[PDB]
Amino acid sequence: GKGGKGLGKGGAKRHRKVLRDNIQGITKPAIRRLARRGGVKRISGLIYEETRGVLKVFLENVIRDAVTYTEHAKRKTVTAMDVVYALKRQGRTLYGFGG
Amino acid sequence: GAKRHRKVLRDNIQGITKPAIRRLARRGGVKRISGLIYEETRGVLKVFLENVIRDAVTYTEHAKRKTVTAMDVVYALKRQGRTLY
Amino acid sequence: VALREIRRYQKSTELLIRKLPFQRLVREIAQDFKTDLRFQSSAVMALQEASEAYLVALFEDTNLCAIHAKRVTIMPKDIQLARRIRGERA
Amino acid sequence: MAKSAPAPKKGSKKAVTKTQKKDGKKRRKSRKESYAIYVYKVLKQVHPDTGISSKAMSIMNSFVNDVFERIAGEASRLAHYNKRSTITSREIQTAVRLLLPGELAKHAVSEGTKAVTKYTSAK
Amino acid sequence: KKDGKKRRKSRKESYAIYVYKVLKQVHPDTGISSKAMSIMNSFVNDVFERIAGEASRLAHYNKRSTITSREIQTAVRLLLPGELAKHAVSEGTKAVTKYTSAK
Amino acid sequence: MSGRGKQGGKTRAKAKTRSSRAGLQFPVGRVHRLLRKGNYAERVGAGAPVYLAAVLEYLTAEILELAGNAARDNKKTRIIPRHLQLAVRNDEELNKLLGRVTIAQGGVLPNIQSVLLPKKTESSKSAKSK
Amino acid sequence: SGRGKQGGKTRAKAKTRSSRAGLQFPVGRVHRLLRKGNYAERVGAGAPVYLAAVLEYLTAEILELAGNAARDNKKTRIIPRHLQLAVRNDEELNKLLGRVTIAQGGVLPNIQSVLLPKKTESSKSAKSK
DNA sequence: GGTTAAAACGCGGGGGACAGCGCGTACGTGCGTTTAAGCGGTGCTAGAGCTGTCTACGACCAATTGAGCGGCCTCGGCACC
DNA sequence: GTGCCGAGGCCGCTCAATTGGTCGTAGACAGCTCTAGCACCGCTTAAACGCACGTACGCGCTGTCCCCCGCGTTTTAACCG
Repeated sequence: GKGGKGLGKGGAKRHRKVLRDNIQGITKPAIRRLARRGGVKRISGLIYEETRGVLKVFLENVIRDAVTYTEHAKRKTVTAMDVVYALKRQGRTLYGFGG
Repeated sequence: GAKRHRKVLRDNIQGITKPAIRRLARRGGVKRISGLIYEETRGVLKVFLENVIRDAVTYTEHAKRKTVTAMDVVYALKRQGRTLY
Repeated sequence: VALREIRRYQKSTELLIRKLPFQRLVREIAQDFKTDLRFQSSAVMALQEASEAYLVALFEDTNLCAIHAKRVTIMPKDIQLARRIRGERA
Repeated sequence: MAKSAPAPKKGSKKAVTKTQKKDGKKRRKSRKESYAIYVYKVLKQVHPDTGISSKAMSIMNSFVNDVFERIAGEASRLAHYNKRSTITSREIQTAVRLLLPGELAKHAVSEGTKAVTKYTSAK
Repeated sequence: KKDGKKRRKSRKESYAIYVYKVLKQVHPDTGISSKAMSIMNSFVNDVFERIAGEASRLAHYNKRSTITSREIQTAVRLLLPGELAKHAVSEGTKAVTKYTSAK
Repeated sequence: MSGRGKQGGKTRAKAKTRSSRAGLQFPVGRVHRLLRKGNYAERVGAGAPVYLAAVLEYLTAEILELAGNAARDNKKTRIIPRHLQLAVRNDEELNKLLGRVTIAQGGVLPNIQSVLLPKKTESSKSAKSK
Repeated sequence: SGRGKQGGKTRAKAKTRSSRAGLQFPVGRVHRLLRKGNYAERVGAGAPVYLAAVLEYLTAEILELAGNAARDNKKTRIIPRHLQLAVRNDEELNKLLGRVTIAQGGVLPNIQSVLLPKKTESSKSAKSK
């Protein structure tokens, strides 16, 4: 058939759910593990929100670079190549996932 | 006692002092006032003068004049509605 | 106990955050920029490893921030100093 | 492909239905010339991904017309005060400094001076 | 031709007059110092290198040899923040439209 | 130039308008005609409409812009009259210029006075209940 | 009226690509620098015109901010002190010029609450905080 | 001879150890969702032809801008009522 | 005797001013790409087809700062290199 941004089938062959406050996915065991990987014995309760907020700030910046890189080629799918190009600009570089 | 003898550079805005506010208050039908009015009135008056002179200087500057005539003040006052006869 | 698990995470390499909640989180951010965005499976996992090590470095610095102030715990004050002194936040 | 004449073509619209194929044009409407085709141009330069409804365009149509009355009206008063018969960028620049606020006037003068310069310098 | 003093004609990869011309247009009556011209000239060179440096990466990754406004549009968004890029694209887009309509 | 002969090729702009000469978008010619139509002066200068259009174009740009920003915060891609009012009241400079202007078909800033919220845990004076 | 492909009215720089679209900044130098510098093996004519406008906007704003800062300093001439003040004042300019040092510039008068009288207090008055 | 730091040890707070409580986890299952494929269909990105408007190259000359100079207005500072 | 009010005054800020060679904008006629038409398979699209991972509920141990509480820290002073 045809499709623009997506979801061309409609009817009863597709299903999407509203995602609004999924930032809370990083929970107490997940947050403490990264803290444990940092070698800290004790982490306060108030930084759980801050760590999630910091991750949101970190993710929002890298997503802008990745989306703009992907939108340059007009490709719907964000490939791993565009991510590492975004990572290089921000200094935080990851080796792998393409080369 | 209490005494000062310096004329300029320190008593320009504060020249209204206490009695003049009371003098204007009586013409405004005010029986009594609080001491806090003596500070706003300097600010309130200054805002009024600054708005008028901003237009008045603009009229004077545009007319290539170094002197602000009486008619220049009328032009600035007319725009804000405070027309002068 | 808290330092007992320090050895586990510093001896074994593994992802420390839930997979799909990270995928859901990046999806909800991406949808606001552009709706119906398509994410590759490798791309979301690649961002996770960078994101995890980003906080590990942050959690490493905040540990040394605490010991500077005669402290062991890391607090919101510690995270403010590390981000600002690094130029990330200010 | 025709050669027109000046005499009988004033308001040349339909009066009696002597038409073929297409019907006769209705009587001409009083031209309410608007900045709608120009305001939309500026809108797509700052926010290319945003639309605009006609109700807000009617506001902008009335806004510019009313604003133009104020700035030109003040400039008209300025000319009489100076005993000046002509109006140019100089009087309007001062009128902008009067009607418009502080920072708003400076930006208008800055862009206005640049726009005026490009017209005079170029042929 | 070259027998007269000529050896001192070189370099001039700078924006001294262009910044000066923009300075007068933006601010009618103001002065600039020869010291301040040095910072501005080097700042523009780094800015030119930054945007063109990114534009090199976009061209190489997309198998595109030419450089167009679209790739530079990506560079402006990637380099400048949201508020800065918003005014930057409007000035850049208006430059292309008027240039094409002028001859 | 004399002799009433054909001058030749048009070096001066033919397709480009007077606004295109200055790079503006608003019609300077209409503003030039409006000044004479409005009887604002006996004669009008050449730079009078050019400056007026640039000021109007900049005012149009700033207002649309601010309105567009408010539209994004309201999740609507069409600028409604309410979006303009929010920007007008938010910006002090726009508020001063458009203090007495009324925007038709909606537009109101959600201003709530601090008095309207008692926020004393509904605990009265010297006792929690009345 | 017959002039072949192109007429002979003018054959030497009848208007320049710069100022053809009302652009002050040079476009030939940018076009030359885009190809002299090995950014890409080919260059398009739309690249320099867009880049010239971008450079002009960045130059204009900082000069306007520095000019206003110079006015607050009661000096008409622009000094790198004002340029440093303008960049540091706005967070938008801080992000771009993060690791950049300006010669003969300065530093914003920032003081914490624990570096002044009283134990830890920041009340002060106007013209501060 | 005056300025900061530096010895001595003020001094009332801030943190770890002393203790609970409440979650968040993350293994068994089934149903379609989304990412990769499988091969076109016209649309864009780079191949040259012709002779021309523009940038790079090149020339001199009076004027044009930025150094500095000399009087002034502003600033920190010591000493009496 | 104190802190902040001042006065005289010290070099540069902004204006001009006459002479050498630096830079920019007008002018020609030689190759080359600018930008314009056309090709056929390759990269991205939609709609099916399968496959384990992911959500909701389980039993468990894990931690933060409440109180009371020391002695080593770095300021506050008036006097030497």
